[PDB]
Amino acid sequence: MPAEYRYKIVMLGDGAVGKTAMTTRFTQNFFDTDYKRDFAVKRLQLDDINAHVTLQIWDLSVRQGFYRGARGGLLLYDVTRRRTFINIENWKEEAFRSLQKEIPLVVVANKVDLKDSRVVATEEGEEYAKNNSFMYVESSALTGENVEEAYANLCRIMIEESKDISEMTST
Ligand SMILES: Nc1nc2c(ncn2[C@@H]2O[C@H](COP(=O)(O)OP(=O)(O)O)[C@@H](O)[C@H]2O)c(=O)[nH]1
Repeated sequence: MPAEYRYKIVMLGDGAVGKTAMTTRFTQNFFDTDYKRDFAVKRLQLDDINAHVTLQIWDLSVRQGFYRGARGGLLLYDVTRRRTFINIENWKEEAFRSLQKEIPLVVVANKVDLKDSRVVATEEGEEYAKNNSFMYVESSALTGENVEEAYANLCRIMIEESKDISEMTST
């Protein structure tokens, strides 16, 4: 039998960066320009470590309830709009201030299928993530590229932090 984990996570980023589309791709495995949209649920098996994760995936007084109890998040920007890349630091700070602690974040450069209108280079997002010891993923909700991987990476990080805490409480 697999180990069982449960986490609330938050989708962060400016409007129209693809938070809903990424969540829809992850939980329903499709994409629709005309998808009409507080949380979605995903049950995910991680074979490598025989672990089963149940995720509550939250997506935008209200902000404090939005963040409360989150153990991780995806920090999205739209690679075709530099202003959304500039603002990921503001989202990180808002989340950390609301929670009064750091939580693991995976930096997600979304919409990479839009090659001809991309303005934020891969190396810029890698550098921001590296400065914060965040992982970095290039994703497309449209094609599905690396969408599951982004959530899976975050899941594994939260599981390792759960294990860390188990050890700290067991000295
Ligand atoms: N080409 C492309 N379009 C995307 C992608 N992700 C989202 N979109 C589109 O970008 C727009 C904004 O996405 P949405 O999910 O509403 O962003 P949200 O406001 O952050 O939840 C919608 O028209 C989506 O269909 C993507 O990965 N590639």
